[PDB]
Amino acid sequence: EVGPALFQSDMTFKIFIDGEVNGQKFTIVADGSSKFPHGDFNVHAVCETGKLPMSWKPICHLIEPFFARYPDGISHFAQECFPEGLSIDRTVRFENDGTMTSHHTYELDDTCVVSRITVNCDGFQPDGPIMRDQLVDILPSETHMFPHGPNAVRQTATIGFTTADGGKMMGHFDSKMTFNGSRAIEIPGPHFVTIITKQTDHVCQREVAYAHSVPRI
Repeated sequence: EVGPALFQSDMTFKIFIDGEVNGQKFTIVADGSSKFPHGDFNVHAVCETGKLPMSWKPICHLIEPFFARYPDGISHFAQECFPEGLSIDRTVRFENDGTMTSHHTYELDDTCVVSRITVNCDGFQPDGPIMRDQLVDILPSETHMFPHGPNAVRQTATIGFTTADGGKMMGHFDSKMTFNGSRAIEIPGPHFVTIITKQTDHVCQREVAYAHSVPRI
């Protein structure tokens, strides 16, 4: 069995992130589970050191597109990529601040999706809210997913973070997901994924994610 058939039960996941911010290495390990039907799920993450050398808020999207809830009419690319797995190359660019670039690899190990991520967070401003841990809230996002050739998709978004003094920081998210196998895969048509996020040296994070389309003219 392949694709979403591998996703018809309760599942777990593991994430290993090898990072740096402004040349300071960090590493994060996180785990969680996603009940079927998938869509509303938690992750628990922790870093090696006592105090992550950046805000935890920007880490939110590094710590599971295959666990988004999809209606029947929209193909669920990330689920279709299994068992062979997928890659993600991604950039999130903060206005007036740094850029985080990541490469991700996901594998399925029975009912556990294991992810390996390297991420470079460069150019972050030491007097800014991310380096000063002054982001308080991760705001809901409407991501947009498009076809990108016969074996990939591209997902763009803006992610908003409220700051301690009532402002906002906007991160510009651009992400390519790529199938690591050779078989044919149904590439979904353009659509949106709504992602609502709530985050609490360690962190709990809840996400609610669901696919939808909008009327055409």
